[PDB]
Amino acid sequence: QVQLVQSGAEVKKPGASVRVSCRASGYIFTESGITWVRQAPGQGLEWMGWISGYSGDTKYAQKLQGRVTMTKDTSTTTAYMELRSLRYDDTAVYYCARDVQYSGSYLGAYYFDYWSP
Amino acid sequence: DRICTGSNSPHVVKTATQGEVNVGVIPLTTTPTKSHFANLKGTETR
Amino acid sequence: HGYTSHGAHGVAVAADLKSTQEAITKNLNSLSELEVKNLQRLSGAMDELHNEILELDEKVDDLRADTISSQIELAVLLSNEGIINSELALERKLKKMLGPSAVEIGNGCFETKHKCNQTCLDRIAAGTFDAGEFSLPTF
Amino acid sequence: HGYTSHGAHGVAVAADLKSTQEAITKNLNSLSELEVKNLQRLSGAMDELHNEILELDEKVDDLRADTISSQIELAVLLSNEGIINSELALERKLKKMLGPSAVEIGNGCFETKHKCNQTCLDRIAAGTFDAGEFSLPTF
Amino acid sequence: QSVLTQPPSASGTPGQRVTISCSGSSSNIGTNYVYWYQQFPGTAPKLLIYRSYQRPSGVPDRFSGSKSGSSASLAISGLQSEDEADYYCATWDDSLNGWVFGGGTKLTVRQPKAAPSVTLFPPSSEELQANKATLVCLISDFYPGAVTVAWKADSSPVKAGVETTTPSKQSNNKYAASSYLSLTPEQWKSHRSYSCQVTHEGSTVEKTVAPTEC
Repeated sequence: QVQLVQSGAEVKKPGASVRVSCRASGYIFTESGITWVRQAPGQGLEWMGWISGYSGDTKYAQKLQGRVTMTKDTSTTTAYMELRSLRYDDTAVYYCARDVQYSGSYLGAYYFDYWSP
Repeated sequence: DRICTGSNSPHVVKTATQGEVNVGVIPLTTTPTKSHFANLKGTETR
Repeated sequence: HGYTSHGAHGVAVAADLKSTQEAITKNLNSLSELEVKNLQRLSGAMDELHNEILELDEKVDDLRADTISSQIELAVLLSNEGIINSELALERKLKKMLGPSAVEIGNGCFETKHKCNQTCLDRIAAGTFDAGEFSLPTF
Repeated sequence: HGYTSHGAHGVAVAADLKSTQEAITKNLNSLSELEVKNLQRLSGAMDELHNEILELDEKVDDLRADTISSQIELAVLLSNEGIINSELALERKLKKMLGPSAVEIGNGCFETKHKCNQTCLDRIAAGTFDAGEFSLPTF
Repeated sequence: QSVLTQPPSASGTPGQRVTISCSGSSSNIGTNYVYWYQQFPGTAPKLLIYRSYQRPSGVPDRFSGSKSGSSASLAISGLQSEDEADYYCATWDDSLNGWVFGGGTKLTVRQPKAAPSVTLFPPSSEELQANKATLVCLISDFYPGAVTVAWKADSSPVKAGVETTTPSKQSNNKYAASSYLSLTPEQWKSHRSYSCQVTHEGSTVEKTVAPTEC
């Protein structure tokens, strides 16, 4: 069973940073990727970026380059998203999702599947 | 008594000798769409 | 494509199957059997090291696609020219079975000395028309 | 291009404007709208260092110019073929307004049963000629 | 301001076929695959349609994907109560070098459609003495529960200092929501009038206050 489990809820002062964790289960992590999408309360979905579980290659949304970093750890099959310099606009739910693409340029020819809670 | 030989022509085609003419037409073209990669039919794919 | 009859007998209409059968698909198959070499990345390239070589690769690819495109466009243009210019032979087949019992109007029409009804016209469409029945000079 | 009248009324001459209007310029525009990529020095080249790459550049340039030239020559050749072969339609337009009151000579000429003066000929040039005036069978 | 344009609301009586449109451009829907996600309140979105036309396993043939040029569409036939949710379209956008989402359409299938009541409060004298000013626009009795709110200073739009709540199911299964426009007394005094306009089912109900009147 394809599982994604994230770290607990966080609360932060403006200007600090958050690291959110995403542990993977039930599929071959090293042949998939993770995207992150966030949702401001009562609003729409904003794509943040993707990272390969095969190579650690990343591609971030233009609005978040600079502020965001994604890393991943094959051993623990876990991905992390770091968001720096938090403002009030960063209040949101952070989803991770299994992304089918794991190498080549990330160009949206693939898609993301299952979303974490 | 007279005996003779015997339409709407919205489609246009290109021709080297007659220039651009009104005609129906059989299109020879397609603009494909971006999809994910796959296994090449006849062949190993690494 | 077909032939039409006029007169006080009404207006008769018939079709010719050989013309229709002859009528483009073969032409298309001919266009569709064109085959051309692949154009992939060259194997000793190396993006970091040899860019210049690589730029030239790009050049040769682009140039190929262009040329081959022009060639194709030509083949098509010619083909269409043929298809449209060919559209006058039925006239000659009709003239064949008359005799000089009718005059060439040039309108793609003839004036026959007798009258022709539907059953009479189907026999010309089938090519079985020879008139000694309406007795007039035979070819 | 035009039509001529003979007889004891002298020799009449008239011109056809649609033929002339139809008559090459469009063809030329079609030839003139051809567009092709630029062929400049490649930017990582370096005359001193990489000559071999450079020699190959030269090669690709020359090859391009040649091919594209051949293509053009073809387009022109075809075009000229059309222009010259097209030069016989006026004949068919004239045959249209007669009736079988004249015979096809094949010389591009007909023999009319009546006489035709200048005013009579301008009316055929204008396409307004239909003769019940000289009363003979009408198409 | 979403790159893909989705109507905020779509509806139909049970059993009917409703459609949800999604309007983009050449860089996104025109050249790329469309994806559809369905979200029930307080849950993860779920993949409903993929590569414009496909159905994941579990997704009934009741759901159908369509695409033409730079616009895609989701069709839900045989409409049922459990299809009440939010539906999001997504495609890659080659111009912005990232995924893009539509604003999301709320699908409502059990009550007659009702227009919203709107009442607009100017700031109190009490609040202005504390050097603050808030315009209060209260929206109630509308169904289904989807509205958009716009504000006006005289007749020109204002986007700064606006806070609208998500709508809330109320005492009679109708819906209500609120919106606030925070101002300095300076701003409040400088305009002839202020407006709160509430769009609901392609129909706008407007209310106006003037600083000078009581």
